[PDB]
Amino acid sequence: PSKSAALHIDLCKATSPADALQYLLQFARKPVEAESVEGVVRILLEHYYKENDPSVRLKIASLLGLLSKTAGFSPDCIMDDAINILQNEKSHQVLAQLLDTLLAIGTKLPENQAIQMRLVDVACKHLTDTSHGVRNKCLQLLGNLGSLEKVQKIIGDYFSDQDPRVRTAAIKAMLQLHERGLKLHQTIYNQACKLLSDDYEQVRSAAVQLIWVVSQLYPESIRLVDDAFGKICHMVSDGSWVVRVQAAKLLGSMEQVSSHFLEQTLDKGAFVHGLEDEMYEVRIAAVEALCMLAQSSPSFAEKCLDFLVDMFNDEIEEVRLQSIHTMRKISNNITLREDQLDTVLAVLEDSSRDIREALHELLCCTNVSTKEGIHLALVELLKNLTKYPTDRDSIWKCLKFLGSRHPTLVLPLVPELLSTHPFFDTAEPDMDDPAYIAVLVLIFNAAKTCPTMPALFSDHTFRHYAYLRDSLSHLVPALRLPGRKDPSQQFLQQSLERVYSLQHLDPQGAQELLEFTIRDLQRLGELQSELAGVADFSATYLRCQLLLIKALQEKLWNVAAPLYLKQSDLASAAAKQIMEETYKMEFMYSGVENKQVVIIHHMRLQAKALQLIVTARTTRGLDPLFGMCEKFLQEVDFFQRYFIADLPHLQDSFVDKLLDLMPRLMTSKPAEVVKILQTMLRQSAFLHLPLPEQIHKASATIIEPAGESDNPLRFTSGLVVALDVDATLEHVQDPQNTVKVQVLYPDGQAQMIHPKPADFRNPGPGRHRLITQVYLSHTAWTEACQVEVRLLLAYNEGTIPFSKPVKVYIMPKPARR
Amino acid sequence: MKLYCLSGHPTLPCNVLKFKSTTIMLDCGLDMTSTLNFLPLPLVQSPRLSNLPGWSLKDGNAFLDKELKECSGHVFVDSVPEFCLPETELIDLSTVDVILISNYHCMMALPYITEHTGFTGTVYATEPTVQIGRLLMEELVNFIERVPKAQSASLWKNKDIQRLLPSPLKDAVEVSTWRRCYTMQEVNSALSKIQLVGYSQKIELFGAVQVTPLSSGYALGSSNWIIQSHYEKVSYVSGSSLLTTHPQPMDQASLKNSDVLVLTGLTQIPTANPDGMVGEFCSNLALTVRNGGNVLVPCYPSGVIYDLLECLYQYIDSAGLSSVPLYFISPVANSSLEFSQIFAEWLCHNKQSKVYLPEPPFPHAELIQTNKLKHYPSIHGDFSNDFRQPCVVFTGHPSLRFGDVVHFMELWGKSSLNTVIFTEPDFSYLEALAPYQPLAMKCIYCPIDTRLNFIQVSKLLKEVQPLHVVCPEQYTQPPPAQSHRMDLMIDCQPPAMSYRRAEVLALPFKRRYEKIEIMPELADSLVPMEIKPGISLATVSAVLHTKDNKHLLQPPKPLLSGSIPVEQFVQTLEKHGFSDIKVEDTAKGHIVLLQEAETLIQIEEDSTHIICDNDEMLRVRLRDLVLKFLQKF
Repeated sequence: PSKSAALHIDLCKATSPADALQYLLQFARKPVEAESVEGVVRILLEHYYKENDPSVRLKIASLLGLLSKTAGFSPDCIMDDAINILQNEKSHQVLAQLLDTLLAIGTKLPENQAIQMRLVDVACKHLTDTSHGVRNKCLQLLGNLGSLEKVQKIIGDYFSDQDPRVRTAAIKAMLQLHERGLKLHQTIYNQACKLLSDDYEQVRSAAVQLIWVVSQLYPESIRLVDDAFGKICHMVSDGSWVVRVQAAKLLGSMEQVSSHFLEQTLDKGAFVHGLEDEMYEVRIAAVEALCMLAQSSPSFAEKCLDFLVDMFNDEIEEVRLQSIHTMRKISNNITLREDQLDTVLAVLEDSSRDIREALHELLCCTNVSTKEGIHLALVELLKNLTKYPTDRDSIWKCLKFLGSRHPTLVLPLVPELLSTHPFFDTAEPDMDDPAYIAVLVLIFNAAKTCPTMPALFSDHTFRHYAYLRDSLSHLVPALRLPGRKDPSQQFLQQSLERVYSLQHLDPQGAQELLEFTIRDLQRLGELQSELAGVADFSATYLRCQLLLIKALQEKLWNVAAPLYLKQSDLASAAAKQIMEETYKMEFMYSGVENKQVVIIHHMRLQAKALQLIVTARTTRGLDPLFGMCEKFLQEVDFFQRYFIADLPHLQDSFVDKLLDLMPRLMTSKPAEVVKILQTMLRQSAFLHLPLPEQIHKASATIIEPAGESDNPLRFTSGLVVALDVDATLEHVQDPQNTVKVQVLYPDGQAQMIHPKPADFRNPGPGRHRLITQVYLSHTAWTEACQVEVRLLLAYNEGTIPFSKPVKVYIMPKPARR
Repeated sequence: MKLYCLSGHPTLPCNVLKFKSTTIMLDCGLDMTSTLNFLPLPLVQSPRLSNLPGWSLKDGNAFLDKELKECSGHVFVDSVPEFCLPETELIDLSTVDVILISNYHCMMALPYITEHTGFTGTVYATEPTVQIGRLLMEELVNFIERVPKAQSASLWKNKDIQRLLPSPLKDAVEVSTWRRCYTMQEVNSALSKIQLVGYSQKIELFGAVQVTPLSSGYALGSSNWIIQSHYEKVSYVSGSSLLTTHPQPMDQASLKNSDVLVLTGLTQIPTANPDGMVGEFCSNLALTVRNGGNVLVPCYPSGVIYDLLECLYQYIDSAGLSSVPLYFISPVANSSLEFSQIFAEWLCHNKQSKVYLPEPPFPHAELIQTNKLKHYPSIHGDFSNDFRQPCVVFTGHPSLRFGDVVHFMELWGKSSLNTVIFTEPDFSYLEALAPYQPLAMKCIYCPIDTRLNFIQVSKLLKEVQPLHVVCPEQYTQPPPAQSHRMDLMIDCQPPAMSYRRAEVLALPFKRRYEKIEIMPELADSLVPMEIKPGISLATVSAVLHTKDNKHLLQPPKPLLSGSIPVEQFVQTLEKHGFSDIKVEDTAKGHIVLLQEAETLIQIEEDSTHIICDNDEMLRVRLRDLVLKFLQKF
C-alpha cells in the first residue's frame, strides 16, 4: 500500500539526485513499516537496484538494512543481499551498502547456523577488496559471524596489513571473537607483543587490551603474566593519554600477578609515573587498579597507603571523592602512623558536602594504633563541628563506629578529654550542647568491651548515660552500669470480615458500622507502622463505600427534579470526593495488582454513575443528558473491554448485572436509563477487597526549609530568589515522571515546577532524596509574607497532594533609587 | 572525490568529503532557528505566557488546542524548543574518520553526532575554539535545563497537520529529525575525543592526507582548513574578517595554489556598515540612558560583545555617563571574561606587540578596576542586592527563547521608556519579537557582523583563484529580501556550484598523479639514457614496500622502440664475422637471408620479424645485436 505508492512515486518522478535521495530520506525519517510487507518492499528495493548513480543505491540498501533491523524479514532478504553482493559489486559505496546490509541481516534475529552465519561469512571472506573497500568492515563481518567452536588464521595474517583502520577493525573482530569464547590460541600473544610498537595511535590503546586478554587466558609462556604486565607498565609511560587510560584500566582488569614484580612497579616504575600526568581519567583508572591489587594482595598495602596520602592536593572534587573511596575500600588491617595529619586536615574546606560525608565514611572504617592520632582526630572533628553546625548526625555515626572499631586506644584520653579534676567538683556540662554528645557517644561506644572505664566517670556522667540511652538508643549501646541495670493482623482481618459480612442492615446501622470502622482503621494505621499502608488502604475503600451509601440516602431522591435545593445538596460533591479517592488508591499506593485495580475501577464506575445521576437531576437540556448518557455507556463498554476477564471471580456486582441488561440499556430513553441506574445503585452489592501482601503508602517530608525560621528571604522587585528544597520520598515508584513541586503565592497564582531526574537521589531501595532549587519572583510587597510550598504527585492528567505544607517568608523590595 | 552536504543553513554548515580514503566531515553546526518556532522558557511563570489563546484548526478533528498556542496573530508550539540536526542517516557516520572544527559557532551539534552515531574517530580543533565551545555548550545546556519542560507536543509533525498549519510554521524543514537538547555526560565525552591543534599545524591523518588550519579572524580561535596531498589541495574557508578586528588576521598565502575554495560562512546581511553600525549602537544606547532607563542586549557570552565592550568603555569617556553601570549576566560569565583575558597570543600582530608589554590585551580589565563592568553568574544572589536602575544589561541567549533574557524581556517590556538592542546576526529580528508582540518595548535592529561581504568575497576569489567553487544557492540566487538587485552576489567566472540540504556532489577533478619514495641504492643503480633533447629516460625495476599509506621502493619489463636500418644491420653483420648474407627488397620491407643458422628476417614500417633455426648462442647474439640498435622504454 504505502510502500507500493512510494515506489510508484519514485518510479514516476525518476530524477537522479533529486527524487531518489529526498524520497529515501522521507521514507526513512517519516515512519517504520513494521510489517512483513516491508520485505515485499525489499523486492521494490530490488526493483531500483539495477540503476546508475550509486549513491542512491547505497542509500536504498542502507534503508534495506534498516528494514532488516526491524526483524520483518528473515532468509529471503539474506538470499537477496547475497545475490546483490555477488552481482552488484561496484566500488566502495555499493560495497559499504552490501556489507552493512549483511551485518544487519546477520545480527537481525536468528544468528544461527545453516547458511545464516556460515555462508554469509564465507561470502564475506571470499570478497576481500583490494584497497579499503570492504576490508575493515568485512573483518567485522567475519567477526560477528562465528563459524564453530573449534578460522583465526585469516585474522592472524591481517595483523600486519596496510591500513591502521583495518588493523583496528581486525582488533575489534578479535574482541568480539573472545566475547563469544572460541578458545583463543597462544600465537596471538606473539602477534600481540610484536604489535605494541605500531608507531601510531589508536592501535596501542587496544593492543594493551589484547595483551591483557591473552595474558589472563592462561599464564604459560616460558612465566607469562609478568612479562605482559611489564609491557603494560611500559605502556603506562606513553606520551598519549588515551593509551594511558586504556593501559591503566586494562591492567585494572587483571587479577593475578607475581608478588615480587608487583612491588617492582614502585622502585628499582609505573605507578610512580602513572598518577601525576593528566586529568581524572588516568588518575582514577590507576587508583582503581591499586584498589583491586590491594584487595587481591594482602601484602603491599603500606605502599599503596603512602602513595595515596600524597595525592590530596589534586584540585579536583571528583579525584578527592574517588580517592576517599579508593582508600576506604583498602582499609583492612592498615594503620596510620604518620600519614594521618593530612587525611584529617583535608576536611578543611568551604562546603565540600559530598567530600565531607565521604570523609566521615572514611574515618569510621579506618584503623589506627596511636593515642595522639585519636587526640588530633577528635580535636579536628570538634573544630569541624564548631565551624559547621550542620552534620551532627553524620559525625555521631562516625564517632560511634570509631569507638566500636577500637576501644582500647582512647582509655588514656578520658582523663584528658573531659573535666575530671581530682578534688574540684566537676560542674554539670550543657546537655543540649551537641558537641559534648559526640564525645559521650565515643566514650560509651568504647566502654562496651573494656572493663576499666565505669570507675573513671562521675555521677553526672551516669545521669547523662541514662538520658542518652533513653533518648538516642541507636547511638549509645547498653552497658552494665549499676545505675542503669500479630494481634494487629488478626484485628485487621476480623474488622474487615465484620465489615464485609454485616451488610444486610438498615442504612443507619450500615452508616454507623462504616463510621466506627473508619475511625478504627485510622487509629490502627496511626498506631502501627508495618501495617499502616494496608489499614489506610482499607480505610480509603470503606470511606468510598461510606460516602456512596450516604449519598444514596439523600432527600434529593425524595422530591421531584424541579423542586431542587441547590445549596442543600450533599450528594453532588460526594462523587467528586470519591473520584479523587479512586485516584488516591491507584496512584498513592505502591504494591498493587490487578484485583485491587479492578475493584477500584468498579468503584470509579459507581462514582461516575453517581455524577451522572446528580447531573441528570440538575439540568433539563435533553442534548447534554443524552450526550452524558452516551459517554457513560461507552465508559461501561471500555470497562468490559479492557476487563474482559475476572467477571467470574467478582460476583453479583453493579457492572455484572449492568451487562446483564446491556442491550435494553442501548435501546431506552435516557430518563428510563437514569431511573434504572438509580434502581441499579440501590441493590448494588458491596465488593470484597483482597488486600495485597506487601503495601506501603507514599508520602513526602520536606526536611528543609523547615518553615519555623522567622527571618525573611529578601530580594528586589522583579528579580528572582532561589530557595533550596530538600525532601525525603519514601515508597514512591518512578519519582522522575510523577513527583512535582508546587508553589502557592499568597496572591493565588500557582507554579508547578517539574524536577530534574539528575537531582533525584537514590539513598537505598525504598527512599529517595529530592534536592532542587525553587525560583520565585513578584512585583514588590509591603511586608514579608508566607509563600506556600508543597510536593504534589502527578498522574496520567491529574495532580493530588501527598506532602505536608511548608511556608516561607518572602520580602521583595523596590530599588533604592 | 565526493562532497556530501548535510546542512542547509549557509553559515552553520556540515560537509562530508570522501577524499583518498578519508571521510573528513567539516564542521557541525546546530541550526537554532528552529528554536524560534516555540514558546520561550521563563524561569518564573508569567501570567501573560500562561494565559494565551490556543489555536484551533477549522476542522476540529485533532487535539491541537493543547499542542500549539497563538499570540497576536502568530502561533507557536508549546513545548521544549527543538533543534534542527543534520541528516545522520544519509551516510553511516561511524565511517566518518576525522571531524574538523572551524569555529565555536559550528560546534554546538557535536554531542549528537559524536554520541548517537558510532563515530569512533577523532575531532580536531584549536584550543581557544574548544574552550569557548565548552563554555557555550554549558551555557546552552544550563539555560535549557533550569526549568524543565516536557516534550508533550508531537502531532504537529505529521504531513497533513503541518501543511494545514499557518505561516511561519509551514516554513520548517524535516521537523521529524528535530531532537531535544543534550545532557552532561555527552558534554564531557564530546570534549574528551577532541584534540588540540595549532594555527597552521602541519598535521597528517592516517599516513594518507594532510590537514592544517589557518587564521580566519572571524572570532578568537576561528580556523580555515586545508585538506591536501602533495599534488592536490582542497581548502575550506568558513568565516573570515579581513576587516580590522581583534584576532590574528586572515592568511592569504596557503589559500592559493588550490582547486576548491568552498565559500561556507559569509555575512548574514550584505547591506551593513560595521563601524557606523556600532556608532549607531553607541548613539541609541546613549539616548536611552540619557532619557533615563536601562538597555537590554541579547548576546552570546563570547564574540562580538567583547568588541562592543571596548568601544562602549571608550564612549563613557566621551559621554560623561560613568553613573550608569554595566552588568554581564551569564552562568559562564567569570570564565568567559577569564578566557577572553588569557587567549592573547592568538590576537593581532600589534595586539601581540601589546602582549609584549605587561598589560591586559582585552580592555574589560580596565573596565573592572574602574568598577564599571560587574559580572554575575545568575540573578539568584548578588544581582538582587546590587541592581541599579538605569543600567546596561547583557543577557542570555539571543534567540529570545531561553535564558535570563526572557525574564528581562518580560517585566521591563511594558513601557516605551526602555529599549532592547539586538546586535547579533543569524537570528531573525521580527521573529524574535513574535511571542512578545503586542509590546511597547522600543526595539532597534542594530546587527554587528564581522564576516566578509560579497565585495571582499570577489577580491578573495580573484586573489587566490581556484579550479572549482562550492557554495549554497543562497550565495548564487539573489537574497529573498533584496532580490531586485544583482550586485551583491558571488561574482566569479568559472561555473560556480550550488548545494542544497542533503545533496551529493562529485568534485570534477580526478586524481591521477600520486607520490612514491625511493631508497638510495636503487637511485644510484639507475642510468640516464637521453635520446631526444631535453627529455631523458631511465629503466626502473624494483619492489614496492607497502606501509602506513606512504609507499616505498626497494630492490629485489622495459620494451623496445625504434626501427632498425637494414643496411647498417647487414654492414655490422659483415663486420662481426657473418658472411654471405643476401638482401632482397619488397614493396615496403626487406628480406635478408643468412645461410648460417638458416635465418630469414623481414623488415617493414614499425615491424621486424626474425626467423631462425635451433640455435642458442647465435640466437642470443642476434638478440643482443638487435636490442642495442634502438632505444629502450
